[PDB]
Amino acid sequence: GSHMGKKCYKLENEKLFEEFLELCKMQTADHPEVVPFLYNRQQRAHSLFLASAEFCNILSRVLSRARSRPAKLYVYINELCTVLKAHSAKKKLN
Repeated sequence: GSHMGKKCYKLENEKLFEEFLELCKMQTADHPEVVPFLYNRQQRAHSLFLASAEFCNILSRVLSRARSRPAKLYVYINELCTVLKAHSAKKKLN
C-alpha cells in the first residue's frame, strides 16, 4: 500500500531475524531444525508484519534476551515462532 500506520522496520526485522537466526545456529546445536522452523515461520508470516514495528518490538525483545539467556533461546525461538504463527499472511492454522 502506502503506509502501515507507524514506522516500518523491514530491513531491521529481516536483519534482527538473521541476527537471531545465526545466533540460533550457534546455540541450538541440539535443534538445527529450529532455524528452518524459524525461517519458515518468518517466511510464511505477513510481509507487512515482518516490515512492521511489532516484529521489531518482538525481535528486539527476543534477541536481547536471547544473548543474555541462550537457555531461554527456545523461549524466544518459540516466542517468535508463536509471533509468526500469530501474524502470518496466509496461514491455515499452522
